[PDB]
Amino acid sequence: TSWRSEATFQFTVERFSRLSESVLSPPCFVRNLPWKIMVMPRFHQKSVGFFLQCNAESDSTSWSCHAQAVLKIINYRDDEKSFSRRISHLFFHKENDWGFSNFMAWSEVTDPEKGFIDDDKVTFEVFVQADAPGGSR
Repeated sequence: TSWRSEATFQFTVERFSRLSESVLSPPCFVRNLPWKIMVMPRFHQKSVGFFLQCNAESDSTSWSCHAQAVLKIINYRDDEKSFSRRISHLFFHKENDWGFSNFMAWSEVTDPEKGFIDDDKVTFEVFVQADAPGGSR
């Protein structure tokens, strides 16, 4: 099941408005690699840093995964309004994570009227598709 080429997994960050540091989600396996969502506030204009991390703990320096993904902050009210952005990147030991330091504006995601924050909880979602070595077929 960890050999799959794609997957969609979520990560909820509680007490979000108080977040003053980086938090990391448990791994989700795709192409036998552990993928994670990394979140953190970035700096008077504050923004949400949202990144996709792949196999960062590995000592190995010969692994690589070409992947495209949809980094999305879910909107509890109107899904049509779920905020998402796409990435494409070659993950490997020197660049094991990719995303947006200015994914979205802190004031907007933490606005109780915008639909992204509920009971101070914000949910992140990532749909990732990764390649893998194989024959030409």
